[PDB]
Amino acid sequence: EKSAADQIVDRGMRPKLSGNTTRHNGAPVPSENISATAGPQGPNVLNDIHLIEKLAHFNRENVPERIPHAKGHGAFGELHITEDVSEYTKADLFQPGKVTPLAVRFSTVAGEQGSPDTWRDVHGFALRFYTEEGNYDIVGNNTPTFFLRDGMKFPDFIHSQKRLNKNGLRDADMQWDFWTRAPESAHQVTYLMGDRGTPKTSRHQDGFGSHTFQWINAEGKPVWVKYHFKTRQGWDCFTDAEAAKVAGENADYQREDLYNAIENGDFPIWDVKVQIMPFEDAENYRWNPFDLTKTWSQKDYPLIPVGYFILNRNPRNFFAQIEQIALDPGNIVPGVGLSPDRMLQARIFAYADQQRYRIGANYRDLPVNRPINEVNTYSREGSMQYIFDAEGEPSYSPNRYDKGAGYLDNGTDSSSNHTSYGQADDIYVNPDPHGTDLVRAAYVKHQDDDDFIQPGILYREVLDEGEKERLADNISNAMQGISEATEPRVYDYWNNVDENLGARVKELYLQKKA
Amino acid sequence: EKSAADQIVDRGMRPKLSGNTTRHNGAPVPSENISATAGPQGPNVLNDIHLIEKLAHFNRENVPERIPHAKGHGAFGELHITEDVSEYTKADLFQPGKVTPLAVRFSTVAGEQGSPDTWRDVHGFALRFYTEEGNYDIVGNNTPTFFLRDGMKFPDFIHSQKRLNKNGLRDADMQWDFWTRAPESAHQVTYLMGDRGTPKTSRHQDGFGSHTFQWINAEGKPVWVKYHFKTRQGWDCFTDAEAAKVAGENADYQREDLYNAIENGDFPIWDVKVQIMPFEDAENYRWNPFDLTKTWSQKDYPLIPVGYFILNRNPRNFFAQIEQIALDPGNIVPGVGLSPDRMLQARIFAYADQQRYRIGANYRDLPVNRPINEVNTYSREGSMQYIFDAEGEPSYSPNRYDKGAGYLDNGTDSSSNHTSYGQADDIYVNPDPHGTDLVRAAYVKHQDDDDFIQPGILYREVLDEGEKERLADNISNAMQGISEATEPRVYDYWNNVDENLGARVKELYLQKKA
Amino acid sequence: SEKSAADQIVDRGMRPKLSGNTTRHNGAPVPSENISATAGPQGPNVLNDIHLIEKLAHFNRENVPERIPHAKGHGAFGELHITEDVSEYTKADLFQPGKVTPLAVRFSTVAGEQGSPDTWRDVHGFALRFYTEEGNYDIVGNNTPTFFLRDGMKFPDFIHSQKRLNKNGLRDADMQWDFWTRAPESAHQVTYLMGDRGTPKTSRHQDGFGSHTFQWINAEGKPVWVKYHFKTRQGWDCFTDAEAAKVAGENADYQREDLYNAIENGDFPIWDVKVQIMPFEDAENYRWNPFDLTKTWSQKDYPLIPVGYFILNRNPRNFFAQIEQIALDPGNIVPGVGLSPDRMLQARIFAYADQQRYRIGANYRDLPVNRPINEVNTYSREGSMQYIFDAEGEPSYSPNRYDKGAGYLDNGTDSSSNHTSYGQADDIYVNPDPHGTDLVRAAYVKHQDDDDFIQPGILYREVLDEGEKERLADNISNAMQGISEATEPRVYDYWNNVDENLGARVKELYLQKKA
Ligand SMILES: NC(=O)C1=CN([C@@H]2O[C@H](COP(=O)(O)OP(=O)(O)OC[C@H]3O[C@@H](n4cnc5c(N)ncnc54)[C@H](OP(=O)(O)O)[C@@H]3O)[C@@H](O)[C@H]2O)C=CC1
Ligand SMILES: NC(=O)C1=CN([C@@H]2O[C@H](COP(=O)(O)OP(=O)(O)OC[C@H]3O[C@@H](n4cnc5c(N)ncnc54)[C@H](OP(=O)(O)O)[C@@H]3O)[C@@H](O)[C@H]2O)C=CC1
Ligand SMILES: NC(=O)C1=CN([C@@H]2O[C@H](COP(=O)(O)OP(=O)(O)OC[C@H]3O[C@@H](n4cnc5c(N)ncnc54)[C@H](OP(=O)(O)O)[C@@H]3O)[C@@H](O)[C@H]2O)C=CC1
Ligand code: HEM
Ligand code: HEM
Ligand code: HEM
Ligand SMILES: [Cl-]
Ligand SMILES: [Cl-]
Repeated sequence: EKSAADQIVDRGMRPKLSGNTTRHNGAPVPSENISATAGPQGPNVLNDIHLIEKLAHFNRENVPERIPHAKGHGAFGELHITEDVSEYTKADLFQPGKVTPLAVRFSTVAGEQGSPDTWRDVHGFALRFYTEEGNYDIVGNNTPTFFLRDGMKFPDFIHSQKRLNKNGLRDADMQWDFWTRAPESAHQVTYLMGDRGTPKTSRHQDGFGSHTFQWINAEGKPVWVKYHFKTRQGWDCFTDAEAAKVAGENADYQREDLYNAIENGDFPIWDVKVQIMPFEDAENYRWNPFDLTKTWSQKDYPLIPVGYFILNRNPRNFFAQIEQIALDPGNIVPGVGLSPDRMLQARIFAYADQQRYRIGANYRDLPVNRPINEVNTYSREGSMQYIFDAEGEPSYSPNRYDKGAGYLDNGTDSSSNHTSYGQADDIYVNPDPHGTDLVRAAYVKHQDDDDFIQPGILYREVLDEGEKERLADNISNAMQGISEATEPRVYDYWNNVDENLGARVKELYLQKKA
Repeated sequence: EKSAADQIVDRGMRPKLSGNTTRHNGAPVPSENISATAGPQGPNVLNDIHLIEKLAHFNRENVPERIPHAKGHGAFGELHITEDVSEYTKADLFQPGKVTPLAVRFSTVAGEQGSPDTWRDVHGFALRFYTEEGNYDIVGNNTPTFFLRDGMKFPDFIHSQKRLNKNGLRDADMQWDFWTRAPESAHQVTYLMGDRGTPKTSRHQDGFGSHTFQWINAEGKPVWVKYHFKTRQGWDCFTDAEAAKVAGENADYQREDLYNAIENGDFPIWDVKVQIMPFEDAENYRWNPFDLTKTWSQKDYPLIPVGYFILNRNPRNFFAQIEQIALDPGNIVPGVGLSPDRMLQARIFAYADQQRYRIGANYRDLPVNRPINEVNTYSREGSMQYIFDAEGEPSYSPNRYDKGAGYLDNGTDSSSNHTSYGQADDIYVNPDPHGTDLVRAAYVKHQDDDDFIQPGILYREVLDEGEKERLADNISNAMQGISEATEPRVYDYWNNVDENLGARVKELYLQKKA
Repeated sequence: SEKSAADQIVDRGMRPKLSGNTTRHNGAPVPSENISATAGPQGPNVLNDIHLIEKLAHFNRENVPERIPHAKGHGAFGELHITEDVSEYTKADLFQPGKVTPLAVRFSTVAGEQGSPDTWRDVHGFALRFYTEEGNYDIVGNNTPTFFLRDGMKFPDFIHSQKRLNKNGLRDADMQWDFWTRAPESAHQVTYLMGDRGTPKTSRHQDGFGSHTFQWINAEGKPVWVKYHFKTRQGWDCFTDAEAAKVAGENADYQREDLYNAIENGDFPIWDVKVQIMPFEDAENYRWNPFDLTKTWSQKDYPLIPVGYFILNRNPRNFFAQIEQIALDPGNIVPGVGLSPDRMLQARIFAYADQQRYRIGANYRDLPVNRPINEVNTYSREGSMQYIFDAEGEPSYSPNRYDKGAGYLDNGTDSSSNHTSYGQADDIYVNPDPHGTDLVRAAYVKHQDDDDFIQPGILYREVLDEGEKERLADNISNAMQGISEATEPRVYDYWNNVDENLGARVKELYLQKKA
């Protein structure tokens, strides 16, 4: 409470009503209890209008769930800026003193809508900031990295984490068959199989933008950034056995936790920080700075504070404001840009594409998805158009009226006669493409770029002995059910991360198997 | 290793393919691994055609799940008739020696896709018989009764069993607030709260049609019937604690069990039996024979054997044949009719209505939904029309061609000139309607009709002391979370079933409270 | 009437002829198609007349979103026959010597909706599918060698300006000309459109063109740039503005009916397939930007080279199922064919399948008319109305330990990590110099004679005969009726910039008719 988000979360909400019910045309309902028949023991009549309306709308309550990240929950709150980063970005929401309303949705990845919150899985950490220059979404995860570096492979990964086509069962052999044949997965798989694969709540986990993004300042100068959201509640994790116990006791443990916390005034807080890499330092970093499977060392690029955000408002209506929210990494704003991360670039297409289907063509007009400023667009019509332009405004640009065109355009013509605008920094200021042809090529290879060195460093230099052993324990548990064919491939995969981890994984797996 | 269902389940299946993949136009795919960029570090190009197609179709994999009964699984098999019931029904599939292909889907009711199979719940038990006179579906449950006697109340019950609007949580206070204020629920709630609320598998439970239906013989003579599907595997139930434990360990426990049992050759079997009430017996029965909340005593109307069915074929593709199956109690055939059960009459509208939305206008044309005989219909067009009529056939009747009209019609005119056909026995031969006006009325009151006698009979005359105790223990567990306002309502509700059950419920409830 | 190579395709999905009585969609017999069930003869209609509700509910769902644009159209099926040897230029299977390939075609107008006249003045779509052994190859062309714009960003602006005002649902001359004069790149196509060819009499009496520059690649990987021309053996034959408007009223489906009748009568329409072929190394030196859709290649510089012909010899069996639901897409390319740096073309490669996913459904590729003759081997799955599914238990992901496979550049067993590179994506196109290394918003590379007006001026001054030149001015001044006073001088200047004599005659005729 009480709360900069109130202007957003109150949108679309009816006043409280009493007395009797009405049909959807507003006329009084005679009964919610008894349907009309032709004689007490006679047949139901076709023209019990309320009955049919009630049943027919009930029949249409469900919509396609997200793929992936179907199971989730969220809240609203406030972003507060506490440091001055104007030398790096001109983005309005990050300027000194700014307070911006936010929405957040937390989620798992693989499971469907009814599935337990505490299955071992990556957790989504997706933020919307309702800024004065548009909705800026940072659609992140509770991990600084991810399983892949090319969006072409994303549907393969997600099918491998979901259900077999023949019987609708999730499958260990399929999961490890994919992971070990796509060894770029090694970094994120090591993270996933550790303690953090099973955080207790949504409040007790960090969030990350994961990808490298770009910040552009008022002079048009760019820097590369990575977002970190550090939990003030601290990381707190279940064991593998505890996470499964909780799954059976309360499939909605984390959903209920976050709701309860906010209701109790126990508002969770994250500190907003960035790693900042100078534009010209990208090519010489020991790892490729645009490879999603590579984190930037915090020794090389320490966390730099920006502000914090707080979750202080539960949704008014879960379906309307959480299920229907359309969080999209393509929702960037002036002062923020993308990068040559191929995963990120695929995502920039993919989210709005699914949302057009899952919600509908006009999903942007729903209360939770509208920005605080008016949208000035030539888009029109489409299913369920609630909002429409002022009477008689033009439908095309360039036109002879006032509605306007792009800020690069003159508003009066098509920019013919060989007009050029130059570098598209609003997308991003690009580094060298390293070629002039359309190609299918590897990422530029940096000195320490391979699939295994980073999880190896995590194991050897970061984890304590308890974490190392639990990791081997979790892995060997997650291997139960794989085929004889897959066993040696998995042994080798873990040996590539680290030989001691590999040995312990194999030892524990064989102990546990019959 | 063959099944009568082989003809059905092979419909729509591709041959095994190898080599390289193709785009959906059939052109070869260059890579499933790397996307095309403008330079190795350049931006992703818009025209990686395969990339966009792969992502866009991935984005559209999900469809609305069923409401209710979202979480389910199934198989295919054979119905075998071993008795002669031709005196009672002319239905082709029920004639002596008939062997009919079948499909079945089992499910829970309240939870979404991915919710655990072993949540306490009713379990769906929905059969399709691919008969020579059309698909006959018996969309039943693992209970002989149900929670309500009027379809007007059905969406209220289902919302109460799903999630609160504000926070997406299922809620004990909500569930009990509804049940106690709709005391007609008492019979089914007593059944649900016992051992049978947690069957171990889909094989270890009976199925029932629940509703009274009608059978009509070759002479047009009607009798009232109830369907019973008696498991040869026998009832086998988890305790409340065991069912929760399984939910956390394997959310798909029953799905996996049925698949494995069939794959292993352990084909589950049910004996098909009916209760048969003479048409003239209906008005005289001690209970209203059309009240879904009332079972017919098996001492008054014993089970009469018809035959058995066996499940001997797993689906080829789970989504295509199970998620997309459209089971519908309105799928009746000659020899079978409905009844003045208002729940049944609402369902006859409701299923196809949801299926037109959930699947699409042309859902009937999907492989699993087509009958074995050709469909002769004047319906046309609609989204995704795969199947169309012979070239140039007429789109309207009556017409000057050969396509035809209804079997009561002459095929050449509109049946004007005050043509009449008489009683619609294909719907059902109706009993006395007990009035001539459109009304909202009670069911005709029979001698022993109330909301509490039958679950009371179950408790006092059927359950053993161990069943009675676990019942109270289950109920008192399910009460955890109710408000103080709701507490005495729940006490009264159980006292009304049996005062000893009620007192034991309260005792355990207070012990556990906190 | 005997047969077509396309018979395999058009018979897919068709029921046998049925008689006797109707059935519900579960297959059970229908009692009546004439009388519904009531509780007593004068009593209320009962809910459980199952057939009544099913019949009404399916009726209620017959309509689907029409195409935007090109809503009004019709088509046929036929055969492509190769009669020359172009193997030196392309390896595309359907273009090899002696090949006979089944085809579909859809013709259309552009702006009007489904009920609108075939003979409103408009571009006509000329959209072909070839069901080749290496996939469906679609050439989604028009009856003009050029088009109104050179950047896809402007396409929705053009199409809204050709459709209806938001306030009142009326089409509007002022809006059309306000857009065209503010987007002068449109001058070439507007000149073509406002001439005789804006009103061809039938679908049979017009040429077709691919319009865009595409690429051909041969068996050795060498590319050439190409433009497709489909030259009508029936000959161009056009209405005057007045005749076309009269026919629009007399028979809104004049062209749909003509094509159906012609094929039923055995008068199978034929087009000769030809290409212009520009050597890859010629591109930078051509007097016009060879990738700018608003620029044609002179046939004096690049003469038509013959490839073969195609013939339409089969009417659809069912119009909705096979024509309304056809999903023609320029992104349906096959080996031996590539794209080009034409920005309109590149936008289209995204746009069509996107609209088809919506207007038909996620699984539109599986409908009979959209399936290729070869089996599709894909990891795509599920989605609404999935009819076809993979063999039992096949994997849903690659790389996998099974045999389903992966891309032809992949090894089928791993993810191509360890810094694997495949090189130039020639299956998209062998690209020319990009002329920059940054993401930019820039003009096309400017060639010697590139502007918005020289080509229609050439058409007017060097190609059109005196009657065509006069009918052009007359047609233009008719289409101008309704423009605002503010719009008048813009249109005067526009036509002046094409040709000062044309502009003078347009203004003269316009003022005479005003008013
Ligand atoms: N650089 C980054 O953006 C991050 C990297 N990592 C992993 O740590 C390795 C070292 O990175 P670097 O920043 O150079 O070294 P640092 O020592 O500076 O950082 C180590 C990071 O690992 C986190 N961590 C601690 N325990 C676990 C665990 N059980 N599972 C997963 N993460 C844990 C730490 O969180 P805390 O400080 O609270 O203990 C800290 O953020 C990398 O290889 C990467 O795999 C992990 C998080 C962020
Ligand atoms: N009449 C019916 O179609 C059914 C009735 N019932 C319940 O039994 C009561 C008496 O019916 P009536 O047929 O006259 O008496 P019966 O004694 O003839 O039948 C009692 C029925 O209850 C079943 N039953 C046994 N234990 C349980 C339990 N733990 N939970 C639910 N059902 C159980 C029996 O199955 P079994 O033979 O395996 O012991 C049997 O089918 C009714 O009030 C009703 O609640 C239950 C199922 C069917
Ligand atoms: N180059 C091309 O791909 C085409 C160009 N044009 C137009 O012709 C101009 C000259 O091109 P170029 O190839 O150098 O000259 P060419 O003399 O070699 O060909 C001129 C083309 O214009 C066609 N034409 C004739 N009358 C009309 C008319 N009423 N409306 C539209 N087109 C007509 C001709 O068709 P026909 O031989 O049957 O008389 C011929 O194809 C261009 O500026 C362009 O506007 C038109 C069609 C194709
Ligand atoms: C190329 C790789 C990826 C693609 C194509 C992709 C695509 C998608 C799509 C289409 C959705 C559903 C969106 C919706 O329907 O509203 C989704 C959900 C989501 N994705 Fe990804 N994703 C990718 C990788 C990632 C990465 C790397 C992250 C984090 C850094 C991420 C985080 C999320 C989150 C948090 C959600 C749920 C958002 C919400 O809570 O509503 N994804 N993804
Ligand atoms: C008026 C009361 C009821 C109404 C309006 C109703 C409506 C529905 C609807 C609309 C569906 C989804 C169907 C689909 O989308 O394919 C459904 C599912 C189902 N219902 Fe009911 N229902 C009612 C009561 C009952 C009763 C009394 C039974 C058992 C006798 C039952 C058994 C089932 C089963 C088994 C399913 C899932 C079928 C499957 O596995 O696909 N329902 N119900
Ligand atoms: C950037 C420019 C353009 C875009 C974005 C575009 C987009 C579209 C779209 C989305 C459709 C609907 C397709 C469907 O729903 O099946 C369509 C129809 C069509 N377009 Fe375009 N178009 C463009 C320019 C052109 C050009 C230059 C041509 C010809 C060379 C063309 C020829 C056609 C034809 C013939 C149809 C109808 C196809 C049929 O008969 O089904 N369009 N266009
Ligand atoms: Cl609908
Ligand atoms: Cl869509």
